[PDB]
Amino acid sequence: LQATPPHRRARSAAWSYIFLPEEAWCDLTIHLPAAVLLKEIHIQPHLASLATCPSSVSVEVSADGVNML
Amino acid sequence: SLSSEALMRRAVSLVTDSTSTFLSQTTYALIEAITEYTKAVYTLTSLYRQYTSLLGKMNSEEEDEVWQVIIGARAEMTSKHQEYLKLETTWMTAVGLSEMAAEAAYQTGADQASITARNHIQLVKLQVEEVHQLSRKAETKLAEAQIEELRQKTQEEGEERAESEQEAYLRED
Amino acid sequence: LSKKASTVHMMLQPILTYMACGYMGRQGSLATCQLSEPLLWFILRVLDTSDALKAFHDMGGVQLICNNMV
Amino acid sequence: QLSSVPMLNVCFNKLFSMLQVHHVQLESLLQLWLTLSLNFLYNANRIPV
Repeated sequence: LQATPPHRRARSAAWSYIFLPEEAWCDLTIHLPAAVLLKEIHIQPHLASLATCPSSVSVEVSADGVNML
Repeated sequence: SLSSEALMRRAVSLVTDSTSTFLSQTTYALIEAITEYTKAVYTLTSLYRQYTSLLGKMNSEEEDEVWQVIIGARAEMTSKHQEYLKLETTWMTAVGLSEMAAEAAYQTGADQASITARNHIQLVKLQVEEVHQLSRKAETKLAEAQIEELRQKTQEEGEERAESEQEAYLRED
Repeated sequence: LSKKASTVHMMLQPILTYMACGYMGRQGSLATCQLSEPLLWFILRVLDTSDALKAFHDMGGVQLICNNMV
Repeated sequence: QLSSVPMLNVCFNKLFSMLQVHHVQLESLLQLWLTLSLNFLYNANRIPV
């Protein structure tokens, strides 16, 4: 969430998730202090090891922050 | 130019040992701060245990003073938490630096330097995560002591609240 | 379509029919057709000539657009 | 004193009856009915109001 991204050649991904052998999806819930007019979502994969970039991303949005759709 | 590339390799060796010095220093400062945090954690844990022993009116002239001391302990522990977390941010900064330095080493063929740096990083990270394990045990034990403090407070004050309702019913009703 | 239309009425009637209905041809007091800059730009090009403007007027177009604005 | 449920039932039935003639948008109608009838976390066992 930090506004300042790490250097593009950083050898370690800022965040990493180890998948269980039966897990296909990991989830990250961002709660905001108040509702905003969301227009874009930017996700920066670890450029040094692009093999760990997710194959696909499913975006759910909750106007009330409780019932994701 | 083999001489040029060799001087380059030794320069990267210098970067690697200066980054290992900084990483060691940041690890030592981090370990110290983690240790003092853990100290305040175990202190606050014991203080909560004492306060739990002082729950109820049994010694208000003690309960309120252990409470104040607990406030000071909370403040110390939390300020040290933030401090050692900034320190750990700097530590991860140093780890990233030393890794990028190993990256430059491998690039210049200072493989010996690269491996030395990598093994230094592993040693440092293991020792850090050992003091981190101690800190996480201390935090778990503080959490458990606080949980038991909350149980005992909610039980004793709940019974006292029921008694207060009954005592209000003893009169005029 | 406008360039090849046999008569200006042929082109205007679909436009006027669209302007006379709401979403998916619905009717209703407050239902009005969706306009857009490309569609509005096109309508203006359709209404570029005096003959087209005369025809647009003759088919209740002016009252239609004025009624729609209100 | 009076409940709004009968009135809401009437209103949404009218709205649903308006779906076919394209007087009500399906997405927004469903969103609104779900939002208003969930009483706030969605759950498959909730009986709509």
